[PDB]
Amino acid sequence: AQINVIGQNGGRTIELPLPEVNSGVLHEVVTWQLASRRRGTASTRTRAQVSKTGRKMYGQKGTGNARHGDRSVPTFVGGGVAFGPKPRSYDYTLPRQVRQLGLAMAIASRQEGGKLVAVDGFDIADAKTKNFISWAKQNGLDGTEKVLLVTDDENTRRAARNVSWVSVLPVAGVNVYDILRHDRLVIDAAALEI
Amino acid sequence: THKMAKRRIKITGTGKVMAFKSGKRHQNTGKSGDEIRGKGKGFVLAKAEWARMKLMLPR
Amino acid sequence: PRAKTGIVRRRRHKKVLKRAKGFWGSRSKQYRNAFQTLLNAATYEYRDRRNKKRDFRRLWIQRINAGARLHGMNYSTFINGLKRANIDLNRKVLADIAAREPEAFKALVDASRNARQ
Amino acid sequence: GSRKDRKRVGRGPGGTDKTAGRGHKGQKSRSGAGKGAFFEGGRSRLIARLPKRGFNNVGTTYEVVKLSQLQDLEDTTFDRDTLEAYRLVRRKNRPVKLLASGEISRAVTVHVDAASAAAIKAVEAAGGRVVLPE
Amino acid sequence: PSAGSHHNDKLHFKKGDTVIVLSGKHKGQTGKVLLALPRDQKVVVEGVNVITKNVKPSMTNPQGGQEQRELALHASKVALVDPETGKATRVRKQIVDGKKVRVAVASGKT
RNA sequence: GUAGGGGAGCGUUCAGUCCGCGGAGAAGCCAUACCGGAAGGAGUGGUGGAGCCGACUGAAGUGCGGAUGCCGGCAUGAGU
RNA sequence: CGAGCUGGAGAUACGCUUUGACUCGGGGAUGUCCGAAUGGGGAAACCCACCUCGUAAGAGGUAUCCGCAAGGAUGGGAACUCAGGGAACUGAAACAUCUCAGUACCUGAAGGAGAAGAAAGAGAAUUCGAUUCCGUUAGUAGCGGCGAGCGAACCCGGAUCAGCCCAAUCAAGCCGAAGUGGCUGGAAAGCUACACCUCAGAAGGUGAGAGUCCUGUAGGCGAACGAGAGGUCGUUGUUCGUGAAACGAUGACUGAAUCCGCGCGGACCACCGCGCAAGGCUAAAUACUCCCAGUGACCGAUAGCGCAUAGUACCGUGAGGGAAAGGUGAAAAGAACCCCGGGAGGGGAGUGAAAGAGAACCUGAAACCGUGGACUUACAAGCAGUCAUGGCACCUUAUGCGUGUUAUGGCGUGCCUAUUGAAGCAUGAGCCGGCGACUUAGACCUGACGUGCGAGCUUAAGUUGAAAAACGGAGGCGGAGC
Ligand SMILES: [Mg+2]
Ligand SMILES: [Mg+2]
Ligand SMILES: [Mg+2]
Ligand SMILES: [Mg+2]
Ligand SMILES: [Mg+2]
Ligand SMILES: [Mg+2]
Ligand SMILES: [Mg+2]
Ligand SMILES: [Mg+2]
Ligand SMILES: [Mg+2]
Repeated sequence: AQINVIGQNGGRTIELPLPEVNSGVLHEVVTWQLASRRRGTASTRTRAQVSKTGRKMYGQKGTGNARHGDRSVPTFVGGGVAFGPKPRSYDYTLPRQVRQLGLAMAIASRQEGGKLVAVDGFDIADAKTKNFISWAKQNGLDGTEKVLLVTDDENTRRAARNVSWVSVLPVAGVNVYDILRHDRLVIDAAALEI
Repeated sequence: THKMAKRRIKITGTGKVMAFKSGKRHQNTGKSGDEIRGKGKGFVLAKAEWARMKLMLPR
Repeated sequence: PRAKTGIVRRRRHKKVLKRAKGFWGSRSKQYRNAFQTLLNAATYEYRDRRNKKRDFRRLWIQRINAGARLHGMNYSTFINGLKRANIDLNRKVLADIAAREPEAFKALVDASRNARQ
Repeated sequence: GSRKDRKRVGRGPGGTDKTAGRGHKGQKSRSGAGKGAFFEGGRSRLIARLPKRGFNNVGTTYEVVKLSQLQDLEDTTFDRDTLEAYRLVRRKNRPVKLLASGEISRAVTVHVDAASAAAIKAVEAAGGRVVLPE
Repeated sequence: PSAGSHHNDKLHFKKGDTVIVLSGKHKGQTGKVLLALPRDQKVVVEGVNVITKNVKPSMTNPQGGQEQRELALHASKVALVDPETGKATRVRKQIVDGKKVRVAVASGKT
């Protein structure tokens, strides 16, 4: 039930998720997402096998005050680790219903406050990066917020490059994380929208 | 286990186990007539608990 | 990722150690022996904490019948005659009344006497 | 906001660490610590000694199609040979069979692979036809 | 290891150039480039120095003595800056030489 | 109250956010009579010289007095 | 590339560079001796020859194996592939079949990949149509002291998809936008006030914390030369253990047909299908990581590779085994000079923000050794503590319910483990650091809690975008039992 910033109207479509903004599902979603991103890289020599050591030692019974088999065991120094990390995945598929329920619930979570849909990007005028600051100031972005821009038109994205103000998300490749992370979501391009 | 399929560990619709009567099967008979038909249907649910696990996934 | 034990053990240990003060020799200095001193130390702590009350009981009594006897009665006789009078639920710590203030304790004695014969 | 984002409220508890616990020394005192040999089943205890053979086959099996399902709701779309996949028999792998469960009078014409006695004795008394492969 | 190779081990300045001190100490003081060391990023300007004593087992009746000599520097300085202070000069071009480039910011004189 | 089962939590590394602090000085180390029901946590003072708390969420090589345990260091036997 | 260079080298001297050095990308030219070592010998790196051209000095040749010869092979390679040979511990709670397992190891051949292949086939639709690989079918058919256990294939979804011939762009690099004042400070990159760039706020350097100071980053450009058959006997394979054992495969004896023919379809027969063996090659999709690049809820000096370089020291005749080891400072300004001492070592001076950084140079815990001080101790039987009171000393969470120490009284059988039972004259342990033990995996099984859809619920391989995730219904689970 929402306005467009330039040109047309619409966005009175899109029934938002019920109840409005359930944060549990949100948490589930993002957690899944970071978990998807998580890259297992494990530098561990677990086994007494991994590290380099010859394996027969010295006398068993009869040396006294001793008791050992080998130098590669985890009770030794320099040896293997008992239960260290190995190269795993931890990537799964969260059920798709929730995969699409989430981002909707995010956009919904942007209805307690500011969000925006745009058309007519010609106010950018190539890139120049300056006219993006302008466009923002005229469209109400102090740049004291954090902003995510979702649009096509490479000319239009590439106007925005900076840490302070904004971040860019092409071709409606949107992330529940990315939009929930930033303060303002500029939904911009009305393609995936409406 | 995978041997026990055709032999009766067999599972019912209530998730119970079919084990009936062994009393004499082949060798050593020549007592009565209904001990011979003493071969039954039957079960108990004590060792049925870990029984199915032999047969588990293949119902 | 790993978490080295660093500064965790050391902290705990330092705390145990600090609990040990006028502890003789090894006890006050190296960890293990300190800590395990502190186990038996616990035992004596709590138990003597329940105890010192039995102790002070003993002391006070030991004074009270002392004064009583100075006046010609005893703890048995004194509390017998005192409590025989519904007059005195007096009871607790009355020892210092025998110790510090003699005339009073004398009056309590004579009271215990009138409550006898 | 991710930082104001809450938990699941009771999805998971923390795991189980047997390090510490001040007087945990885990498992069973002797005998059955350290082993990977535990193994609940096995021929030892009262499974063998149990007397069966029979023989295994499990041949042709059929889709069970509830009568109650067919009648009552929908349109009587005249199920037949294709639409039926959308009617939730979904199998492939097997041919289809019709049996009698629910009772409502309806004119219905269905192509399945086989049916029961009171099934055909049902469908027709309410009027209809039930086809079988020739 | 490591060591001064953080830059491309190229020198923004030249051996015969007048150069001032960007920040650091002896702020904005200037002098001719004397020692230009590209690998270790070291610059000697006539400007800034110390008083360093010599340990001399044998030097001319050795009797060791003190000298006053020049302290070397990092990339911190400003290199040949014309309009009466230090500023960043990138731009290149040709003037009288086909085979040579030159340098400027707002101006074109180095 | 022992094996055992159930419940609440403390502390440590990493990660994402949040809030911030630091050469008028970070963490770490040192002492300390305060706080908390415990794991523990602050207040200030001394060291240090380049970095780091707090909050929420997530992941662990995550908590030692023992194993004639391992590497190291330093004692006793002794000025024998 | 355009001013330096003279290797890690710290060091003095000799010098080289704009007639382009140094460094970098590219070729060539030299390249002793040993090693497949190959003139012959040989205890590798040494010892002896011989033939040809000559001007000595010097150059070329002189092993064996298949060939007209041109020409090819000997050896090396972490792992990956195929092949000849092939264990045992272990499991079966003992042990022969069995399992471990065609696992380990030996050996042989080859390449960047291999193998495998163009149906005498799978298979039961008169479908499919070379091989490999992934998903799945599926722990299903089945194998088995029918024990422990082992365990397929077709269909279907994919990655990639060819059959073809024989014998009657990245490579060296150049270009590259945008800041000054004041302030704290030893030092500005921090604070502040105004200002700018951005297709460039990735990162590193710079005396501290960097868009605009250096190198870079987006973007753009960029070369001469260079790279892109049948049977019998003994057996075994695949789920195939002698089982009704088909079929492939050979070790030994045997030894047919050839198109009104031959092999198969799990004893065998007839029907009925599917196929046409005894000749070969054939990228791709698959495997691996010596090596280069990039990233990481990976380590950060007892970790991480054994190594912050060393297979070195060191051990062993040998095969083989095998260490620990990091930090001045921003910058050498690395301590002239003076004092005690042969020295080592320190005390001044000086440099420095700091020498509370001095080359036994970041911090600097603990054990452990001392120096000084406070209160104390030379008739007292002591798991070292605990409680109670008195003396004495001290008052930064701190003049109180204080802190330290003490004298006396009461009480008081280390810890852990193993136990019917431990102060035990039963195990363990010198003390303090630091290391050190319930984990991980699978489309597994079962339960508890939570979430999404809900009589429905979901995808896997893979495809496509990848600061981001969508697609992918093969299949799986409910839905009917006996
Ligand atoms: Mg035990
Ligand atoms: Mg002597
Ligand atoms: Mg002696
Ligand atoms: Mg003697
Ligand atoms: Mg006080
Ligand atoms: Mg213990
Ligand atoms: Mg017991
Ligand atoms: Mg003992
Ligand atoms: Mg003893």
